[PDB]
Amino acid sequence: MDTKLYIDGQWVNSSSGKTVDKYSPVTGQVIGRFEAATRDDVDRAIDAAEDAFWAWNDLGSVERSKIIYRAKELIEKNRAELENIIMEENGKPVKEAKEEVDGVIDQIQYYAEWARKLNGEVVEGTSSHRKIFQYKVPYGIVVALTPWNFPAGMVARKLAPALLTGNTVVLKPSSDTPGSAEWIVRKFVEAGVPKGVLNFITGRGSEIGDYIVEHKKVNLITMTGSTATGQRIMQKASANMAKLILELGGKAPFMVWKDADMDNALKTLLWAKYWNAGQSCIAAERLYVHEDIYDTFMSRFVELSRKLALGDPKNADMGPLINKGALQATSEIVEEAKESGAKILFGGSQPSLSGPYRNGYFFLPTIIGNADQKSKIFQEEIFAPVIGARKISSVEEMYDLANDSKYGLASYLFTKDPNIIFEASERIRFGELYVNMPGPEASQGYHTGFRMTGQAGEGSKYGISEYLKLKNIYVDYSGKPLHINTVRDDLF
Amino acid sequence: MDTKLYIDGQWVNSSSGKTVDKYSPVTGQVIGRFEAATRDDVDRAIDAAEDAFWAWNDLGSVERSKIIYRAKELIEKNRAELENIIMEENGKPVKEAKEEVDGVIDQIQYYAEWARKLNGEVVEGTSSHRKIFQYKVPYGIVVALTPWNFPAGMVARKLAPALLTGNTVVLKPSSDTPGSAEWIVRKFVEAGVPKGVLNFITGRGSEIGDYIVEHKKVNLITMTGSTATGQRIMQKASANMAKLILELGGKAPFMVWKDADMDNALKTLLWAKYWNAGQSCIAAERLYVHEDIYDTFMSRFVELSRKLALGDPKNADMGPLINKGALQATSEIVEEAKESGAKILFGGSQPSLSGPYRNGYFFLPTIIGNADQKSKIFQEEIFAPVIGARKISSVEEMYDLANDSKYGLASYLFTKDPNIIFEASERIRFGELYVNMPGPEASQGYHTGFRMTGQAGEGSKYGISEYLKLKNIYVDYSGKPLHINTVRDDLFQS
Amino acid sequence: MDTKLYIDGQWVNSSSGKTVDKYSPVTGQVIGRFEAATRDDVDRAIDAAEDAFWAWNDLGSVERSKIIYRAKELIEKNRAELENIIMEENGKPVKEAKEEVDGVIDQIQYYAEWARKLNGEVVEGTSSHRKIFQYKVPYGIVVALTPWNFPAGMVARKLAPALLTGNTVVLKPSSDTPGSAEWIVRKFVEAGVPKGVLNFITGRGSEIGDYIVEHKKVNLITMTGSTATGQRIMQKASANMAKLILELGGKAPFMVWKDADMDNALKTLLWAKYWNAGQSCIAAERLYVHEDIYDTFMSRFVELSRKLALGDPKNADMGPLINKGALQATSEIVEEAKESGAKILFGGSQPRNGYFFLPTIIGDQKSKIFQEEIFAPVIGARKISSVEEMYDLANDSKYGLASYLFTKDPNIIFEASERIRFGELYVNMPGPEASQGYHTGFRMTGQAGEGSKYGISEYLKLKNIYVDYSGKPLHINTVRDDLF
Amino acid sequence: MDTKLYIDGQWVNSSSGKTVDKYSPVTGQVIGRFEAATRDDVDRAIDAAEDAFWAWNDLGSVERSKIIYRAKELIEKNRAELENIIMEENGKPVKEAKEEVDGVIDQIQYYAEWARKLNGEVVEGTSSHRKIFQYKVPYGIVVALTPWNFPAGMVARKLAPALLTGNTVVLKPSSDTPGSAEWIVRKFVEAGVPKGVLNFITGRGSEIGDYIVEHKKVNLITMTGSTATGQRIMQKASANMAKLILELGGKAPFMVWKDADMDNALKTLLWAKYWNAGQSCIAAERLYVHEDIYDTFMSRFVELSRKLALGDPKNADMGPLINKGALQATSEIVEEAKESGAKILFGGSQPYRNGYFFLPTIIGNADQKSKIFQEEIFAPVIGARKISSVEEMYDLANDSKYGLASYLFTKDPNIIFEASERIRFGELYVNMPGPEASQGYHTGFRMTGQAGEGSKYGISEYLKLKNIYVDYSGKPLHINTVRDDLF
Repeated sequence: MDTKLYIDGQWVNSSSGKTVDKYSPVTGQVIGRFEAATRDDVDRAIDAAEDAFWAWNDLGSVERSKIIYRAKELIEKNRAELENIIMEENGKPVKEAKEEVDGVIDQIQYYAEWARKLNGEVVEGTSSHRKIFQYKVPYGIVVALTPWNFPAGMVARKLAPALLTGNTVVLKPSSDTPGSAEWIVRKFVEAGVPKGVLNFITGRGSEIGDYIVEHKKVNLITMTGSTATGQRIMQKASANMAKLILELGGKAPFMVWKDADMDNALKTLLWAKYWNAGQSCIAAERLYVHEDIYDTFMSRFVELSRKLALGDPKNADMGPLINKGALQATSEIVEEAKESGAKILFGGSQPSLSGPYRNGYFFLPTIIGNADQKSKIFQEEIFAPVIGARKISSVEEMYDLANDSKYGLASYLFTKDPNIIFEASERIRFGELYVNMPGPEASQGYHTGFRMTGQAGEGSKYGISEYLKLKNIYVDYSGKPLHINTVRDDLF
Repeated sequence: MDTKLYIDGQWVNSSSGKTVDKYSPVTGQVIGRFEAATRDDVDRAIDAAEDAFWAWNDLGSVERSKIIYRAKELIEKNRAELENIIMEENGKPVKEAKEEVDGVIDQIQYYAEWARKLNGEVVEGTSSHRKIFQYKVPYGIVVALTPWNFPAGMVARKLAPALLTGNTVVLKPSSDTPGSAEWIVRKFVEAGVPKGVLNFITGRGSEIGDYIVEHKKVNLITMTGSTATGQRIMQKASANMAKLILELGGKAPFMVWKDADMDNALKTLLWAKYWNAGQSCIAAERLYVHEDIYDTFMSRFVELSRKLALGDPKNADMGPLINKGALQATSEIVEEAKESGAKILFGGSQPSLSGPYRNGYFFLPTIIGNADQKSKIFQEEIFAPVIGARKISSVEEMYDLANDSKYGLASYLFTKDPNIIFEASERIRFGELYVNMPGPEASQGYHTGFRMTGQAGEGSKYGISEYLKLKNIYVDYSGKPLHINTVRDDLFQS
Repeated sequence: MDTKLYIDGQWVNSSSGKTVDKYSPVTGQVIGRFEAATRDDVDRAIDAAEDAFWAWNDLGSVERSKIIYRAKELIEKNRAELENIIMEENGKPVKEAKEEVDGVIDQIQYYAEWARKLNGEVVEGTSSHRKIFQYKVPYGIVVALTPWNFPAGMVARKLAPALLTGNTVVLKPSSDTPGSAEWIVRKFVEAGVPKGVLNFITGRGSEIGDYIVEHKKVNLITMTGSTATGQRIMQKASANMAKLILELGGKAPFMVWKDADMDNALKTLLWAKYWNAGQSCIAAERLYVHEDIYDTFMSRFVELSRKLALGDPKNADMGPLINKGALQATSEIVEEAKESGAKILFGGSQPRNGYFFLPTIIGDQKSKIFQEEIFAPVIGARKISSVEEMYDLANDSKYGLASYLFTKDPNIIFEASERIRFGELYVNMPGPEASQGYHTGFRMTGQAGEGSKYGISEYLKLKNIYVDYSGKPLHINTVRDDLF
Repeated sequence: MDTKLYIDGQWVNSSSGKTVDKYSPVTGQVIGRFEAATRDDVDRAIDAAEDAFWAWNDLGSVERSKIIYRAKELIEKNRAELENIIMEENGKPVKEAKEEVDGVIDQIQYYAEWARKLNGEVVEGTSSHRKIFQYKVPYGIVVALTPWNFPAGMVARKLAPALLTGNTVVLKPSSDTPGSAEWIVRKFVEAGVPKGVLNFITGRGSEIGDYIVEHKKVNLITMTGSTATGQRIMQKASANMAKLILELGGKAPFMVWKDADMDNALKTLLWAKYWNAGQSCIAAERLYVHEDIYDTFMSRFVELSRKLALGDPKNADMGPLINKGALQATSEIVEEAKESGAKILFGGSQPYRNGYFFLPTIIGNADQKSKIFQEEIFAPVIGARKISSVEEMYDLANDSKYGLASYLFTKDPNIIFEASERIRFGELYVNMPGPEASQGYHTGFRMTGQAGEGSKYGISEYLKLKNIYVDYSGKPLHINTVRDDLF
């Protein structure tokens, strides 16, 4: 797929004509290309979103929802095409690609269903002949910045609420996964999104990234990705005071109390660690097992991890890392751990793979013992199929080790003690706590976190409302002379 | 008077022993001092807030509300002392000082009434034996940065909801107005706020402001003031991803359609321009009057403006600017307007007063004709008793002119046409529209705005909810083996 | 059309074998029949609803909504048939049949869209290790009782939110309009609503009505119709304490201030009086026109009323009344009005065997024309000269549902929003109500309301779970620690 | 204490002059009179309420809240007077009386705090130049009918939210406890409630009951009491369609799974059965204990019940039944039980001797279908049964016409979360006692009543939502059934 830009109702090339090649993480083969958009291209996209705003707002949420549901229908009817794009660009195992596309469909539906239901308020004024009307209206122009790890799902998650609520949009996907975004945009276009309401820009984040986020006409930035990019966005958005929705991943503690159902905890850990090869904002990143069951738990964890097949999406349990850079950084992480004295219980390198897969970015499930609570393995995001384990003995210690993190997104807890479950619901200072089940998050949840997770959140009533600004209209209908306490009446 | 620090439940001096002078805006003479907190004083204060956090959270909102109500009653009983401090520090007219204290009392009541009413949610899970519990919990440590213009109102606005919701607090007030903040803090102390829950740090923002805002342990910053300081706080808080509540002032258009009630519009404009000498986040900053009535309107407005007395708070209608630098900045603005061809219809200089007032920072009501929509007088916040006026002749034009601003907080409209009122409610892209009435904003309102106004808002259910974080707990209580679509069940079979 | 009963997943006859005729109000002749259900059949319907509850509940709102959405799609695909049923059973003008079916489709969509958004709550407990969880759950078994006037719209109105929220349902439509209701149930069944969840019972309300509403397993009654039947239901429903949702119509004041846009007020009034021949819960029932414009207003209104065509659904602007009794009742109202010295400006008589009545305009505040619901193409008009007088005449009524105000004065508009004590106030526009609105009223209007977040929430019950997770000994003020 | 009527801002006697005596449940002696109001007095009270309405509504919630907070303050200053009235009228033990007075204070506080926070809504209209405004407004005239069992608490519970929300009120307390209601009424008047806003009427249910609930000008009826009275109220309020808030008591199952903490379950059971002599809308009325611990549990339950002291409010653990009719009704309950094959494990009769006291009574081996397990007791009598499965426990619990409170003791988190749906009761107390909190929505299933009280949702039962649809296009309207060419 050679992708193009979509600006002011047309598919076009970059004004510079420059492009960037895309490689399969499965095989290493070059498989596509995208347009490297210029700054003038960004301006034209943002101005098109400005010019389309008032007519799009004025349509009302019901007419907007019809277009969004038509998009969903077109996506569902042609879903195989999107599943194949994900498998090609990301190397996801087939069931992960199908689930992701199921999630695009579920999310678009969920958000469109908010039509005419996100009410404003009427409150008492300062007299019987005054009222305060509180309208909820759109922010205006939304810049959507999507990551590579859930390249279809994150696009649906941001576009759907933004459009429903009456914002116009400029979308820029990750440079590793332009194809899934393009395909979704084209579906909204086919469904009848009007000229300029939805724009699509690809390019080097290092050439246009700051420029998009600091532009004077941008009202809201919705973004998922790395901590360092998020920090940079918040710095640059000081220029326009844009509203920020930022999700920057985490370092989820996976906590197994002594009374855990072992099979359910292990099932959930295979999912939390190895789903999408650990390239998940909610991946298990630190494992804490009660000392009474640590040895059995770890023996089983290692035995199951060894049975995971890596390779082609048609048949594998786990896919590859996204690019050569992720593979290099994962190798460095493993070597730093070994250099600090950690002990590798399984994995710690690339697999030995046959045919075309020998050239993809595969990395083995990797399980570490003997790493300190204070170590990089336990304090810095890995985003790869690597995890360290440690023993725990008390509930208070469990909460502290968990909360001892600059991150604050997801967490997992396995236990049958009700007092721990109800107490952890406040003491575990993470945005999502999964008790005796796996993620992922549901659309009806508010996906957010504490500390370095980011700003605001997504999903639920509160998530979609993040795309609406509340404004106040103070009316006096007494029809009588005003009396103002500090304005002498003696003047009138 | 001399202010001190309140750190971990003690009144203390700065650890360097250094202090900074406070000037009277009425006389221009030194009238007090405050401690210059160090980086190490800030650390102890934030550390005390961290250590008090769990036990303050764990009291619950009802018990926290009882302490906050007590503070309210103590403030009320001794209100006169606060009224005096505001008149002394700010030079506010007596009725403005009393109104501000009224507001402190109303706000603290209103926020405390939210006790056990800010509910979380329970939502359907992905099977019948799954639920998603959404709890609302404090962020943790709140840093509150208050401005000089409503130096008692702004403290109440930030401390009441932060505390009610279970956050611990480090307050740093404006260097122009330490006294009113200290006095409020002391009332909270006397009402029984536990040690560490509330800390009070004074010192120049240029010196410790960056340090406070970027600190690894800060979870939320609530701030009101200038646009530049807001932009800086946002840049620095990129280090900790603090939740930001920032209110950065505005450039409120004042719109008077041809069918307006003249008396009401004029009364409201006197209020909107001259209340607090125009040093208000919602001040009338641009005047748009329909061409049919512009000449009568401007004549009446000039005539009323001349009648306002300046000087002592005991009897003035309008007070001084806060400091020498605000006075200089106001003169520059007027001069840049005059050098640009603008017609001064009234004022445009300091008055001539005798006695101590001669050294105070007074400036006359100043009314300007024929500056462009695109001039600095129409595009840059003034925050002083100065306004330009321009004609209008269509509703569409009125909306476009109003929205032609990097600002977006308050706005004012006088008209009897219902179609303009309901339509402007959407087409005027400002956080507050006052229709046939003055401000100020009410506690039940959500004080906020568009564009450069800032982040989030204050007041209403939604304002107090800015100090709570929503967190989810996904529970599976089927008691049955899990089935996960991407995990093969043959890995768990014999 | 011959209709049957749908009980626990089967289309069946009445166990007595008896049936009841349905007449056309266009031609006056018999055009269909429906089953007269017995007590036995009621009990089987309700027991099947009870038997289906837990599995319906446990499916969750998303899976229930998928079925409801498929229902909407099948209805939409076959909409011509339902439009034809309404024109055949009610005689509605073609444009009104098409409207009603648009609103069936709109309503089912809107209610289905509430899936997984009607949250419960979590509040603080009385200590730090105590919480109070507030779940919203179905009431259980819902009895739905529908009127003849919007015989398809009213079915969609009640089935959609009841089903989305996880209640099971026994529906009994009006004996004037069984066909439209059956056709909708059939579509829900075709969509895959499981056995027992939805049941359909026909039978004269005068014969099995009290038995249904009094039944010991019924947890919620949702009904629209006449005031007398609503009152009766609320008496009978004291047996089970069913939660009631009753919409009983009204006596809408239509107020035209001196500054009104005359054209918009006249266009609107033509809609409000003569839409569905006045057989509407929000019909204009009393006309108040400022003395300054009263004459011109009435002259023009009469001129426009006389231009309405009556007869066949294909050609007419206004259909017949529903049946012979309503024709007789409308005559009785007009005759009584004349016997009280009412001045007829136009009409006041029938215009072959159908139940057509002419638009009728009368030219006294306390008379039966002004204090009793007419539900026919008849209205009286009265002069007003102040705002306060206007509010008090409006509010001088045992009814409290809809109302209409034409004015350009913002002070009247904002003030009337509190002073006009009616559930609905239409300012410078016609009805009907929107689904995002909460259709309700004051005084004799009924109980609860329909539409909006609040309306759909009427079908959900709030329950509390108080949990203590201290894991410590309890200390109870009035229980002595020394006992332990 | 002799009480009077408060009608249109004046204290007055019945227009007939007739009065009714009130008896101590501690001694059986006459201790007060109250006025027997006529149908004409009631019309005067309601007309007063009607005449006071617009001025009360137009004050707004903040100003109303101030009057309500002042009433709370005057109540808290003089709280001993109320505590004593509750001990004299009801005979509660001193700490129950103190408890009830704290709850009066807490509830008045809680409801008044809802000032300017119960917002309406703005929703999108059918075009960009339409909106629908949804105002929350008072119903108007509220008739409050309070029971005798919590005779101060229930008055606070009804008056505070009805008044905060801007309704005017006619209060009619139970003929068994007029004193506490009158005292509270006087404090609201002292605090500044204006003329006609709050009226107070006493008299016989058999003279004025129907008449008060069916009156044409009544908008809302809020009532707590017996199933029978609620049913009658619902019949009679068909004449006016009054919005109803009825709480009609219960038959709370109390369920102890095998893994329960025994001490805490027993403590809570002591509270749930004996608090206010079991004359509680949330009282333990049926006991189900896991077969593994049934014997030890019933054993300790009898040993502990034997020790509860009956008698004088200063020193007793449990006071008397409210009047002689409740006394004879309780005996007839315990006798019907023994005549049907039930075993008395403790108590069964009366234990100052002229008063209406009745001992803790624990009945064994009675059928789940028996009068004891199916009909409200409202007295310190309780029947027990074994259980052995979770599904059984739910089915036994839900096998009742009632649906208010229920109690559960267990450490298995799957029963706790599953019971939260499967126990079809408005209130489920898990490893703790009642009573309900002001933030909870006190309500139930089946014959419990209508609507509910407490929480945001409860105060909102006193507001009616109205809609205003506005078109501000300024342009010609187009209506699908009407011709443009006609103009």
